[PDB]
Amino acid sequence: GPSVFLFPPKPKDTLMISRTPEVTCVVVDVSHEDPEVKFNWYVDGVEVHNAKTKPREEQYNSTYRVVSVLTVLHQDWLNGKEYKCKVSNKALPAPIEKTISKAKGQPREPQVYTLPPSRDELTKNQVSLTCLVKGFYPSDIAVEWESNGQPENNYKTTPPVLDSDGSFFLYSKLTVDKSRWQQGNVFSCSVMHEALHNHATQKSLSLS
Amino acid sequence: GPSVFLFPPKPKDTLMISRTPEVTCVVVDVSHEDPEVKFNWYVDGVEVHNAKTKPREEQYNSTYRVVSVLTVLHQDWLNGKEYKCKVSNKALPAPIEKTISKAKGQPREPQVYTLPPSRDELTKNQVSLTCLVKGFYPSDIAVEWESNGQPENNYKTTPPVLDSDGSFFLYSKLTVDKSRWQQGNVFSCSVMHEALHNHATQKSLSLS
Ligand SMILES: *[C@@H]1O[C@H](CO[C@@H]2O[C@@H](C)[C@@H](O)[C@@H](O)[C@@H]2O)[C@@H](O[C@@H]2O[C@H](CO)[C@@H](O[C@@H]3O[C@H](CO[C@H]4O[C@H](CO)[C@@H](O)[C@H](O)[C@@H]4O[C@@H]4O[C@H](CO)[C@@H](O)[C@H](O)[C@H]4NC(C)=O)[C@@H](O)[C@H](O[C@H]4O[C@H](CO)[C@@H](O)[C@H](O)[C@@H]4O[C@@H]4O[C@H](CO)[C@@H](O)[C@H](O)[C@H]4NC(C)=O)[C@@H]3O)[C@H](O)[C@H]2NC(C)=O)[C@H](O)[C@H]1NC(C)=O
Repeated sequence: GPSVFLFPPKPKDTLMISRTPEVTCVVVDVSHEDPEVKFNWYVDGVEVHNAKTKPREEQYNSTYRVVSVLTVLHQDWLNGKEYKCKVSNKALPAPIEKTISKAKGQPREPQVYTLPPSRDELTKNQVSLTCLVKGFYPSDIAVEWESNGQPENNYKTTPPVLDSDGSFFLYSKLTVDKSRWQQGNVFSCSVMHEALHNHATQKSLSLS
Repeated sequence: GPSVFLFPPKPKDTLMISRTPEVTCVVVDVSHEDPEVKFNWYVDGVEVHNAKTKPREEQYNSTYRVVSVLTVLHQDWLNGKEYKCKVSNKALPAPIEKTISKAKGQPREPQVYTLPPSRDELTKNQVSLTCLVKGFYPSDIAVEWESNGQPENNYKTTPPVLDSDGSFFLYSKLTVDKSRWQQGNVFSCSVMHEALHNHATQKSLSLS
């Protein structure tokens, strides 16, 4: 028995005109007893034909994996068009279909509050910079830390949590040496989201 | 063929003498034809017999569901013992075993810092109080907010996120009326983890 998993593009990919957002249809456990598969693709039902079926990853525990990949228009995903993936096989007397779309609902723009380190943390050598990103919908989003135009590396980001009103929040924690913070370096939480003007915003953080 | 599931106790259960931790073994998709199942329980390979086995329950999908519950000792779970669940049937060629234990790995004491709201958030009629809880292992943990010994409610907490240095961090966000914050009310983030003294700590957050 074989299985399908339909996969949404990256946030950053659909929000940046430079990039190529992609729907990743995934079939796992295609045995050697019937290794040939097929893919049909649909956009509001309309059959499309710009779909690269990239072969054919092998696997450790004696399984396989055949993945199709459809490129998509940024404003066709953002408008919310449903992307259907008709999979076909001889090991399946009926086609398995799997459909996805962007989270329906009114897009709510993020509020972004950066947060200084705790007085209690200045004891240590490194120090935490906190980024509150709250009130957004859908949950698709991108955060990055930077300083003086370059990225920061030691940052980590929580997944987005369903908040009480029905929007989302998440936090980001950039870790930097107490020395860079006290020296007066300025840092930025950078947020990419669909309901932001120009799909992005940036908040500053600096010990004045 | 039937499936077996093995669920650990809640974190709070294994940190509080006041609570009773337990391991629960659920078995779904038990046939109507070959319906009798049998639990044998092992703790570090030693059979135990204090396991309680609730009566079979016919599901609205024509399959049966039996549950076995084993009461474990607090230190036993904390000392990282393996609990094995051996489920038996004739419909099975061999029994099904499932085994579970605490996250092996040297435990780490959570650092807990509370951060006030951004100044930019005082325009809203509610405000956001933040609890950073970082550098804890294992990732089993519990985070309550409260004020004047009474619970709070309107809070949401992130999942624990794997930080760069192998430990975990999370954020808990308590949302209060701006008036309550500004009036000088003091709030508390209480935290439960195995690596804390008395398995507990609280941090205060007030305006002054
Ligand atoms: C016939 O019916 C029964 C029951 O259906 C119910 O009753 C009938 C009458 C109808 O009314 C239905 O509407 C109603 O739903 C069906 O039984 C189901 O069978 C499936 C598997 O086929 C089980 O899936 C597993 O679910 C667990 C989580 O289950 C807990 O949370 C559920 C909500 O998500 C909740 O509904 C469950 O009751 C259960 O509740 C927990 O209870 C314990 C003890 O009682 C308690 O300690 C907890 O507090 C409580 N938890 C919660 C959240 O309330 C899920 O975790 C499993 O996922 C693992 O396995 C998946 C694939 O099997 C995998 O994809 C997942 O990622 C995950 O994989 C694991 O991942 C972990 C960590 O990520 C890792 O450590 C493991 O290695 C890895 N394990 C493996 C092997 O994968 C899993 O999805 C349902 O629980 C079960 N429902 C019930 C109520 O029993 C039955 O299928 C029906 N038959 C048919 C064919 O129709």
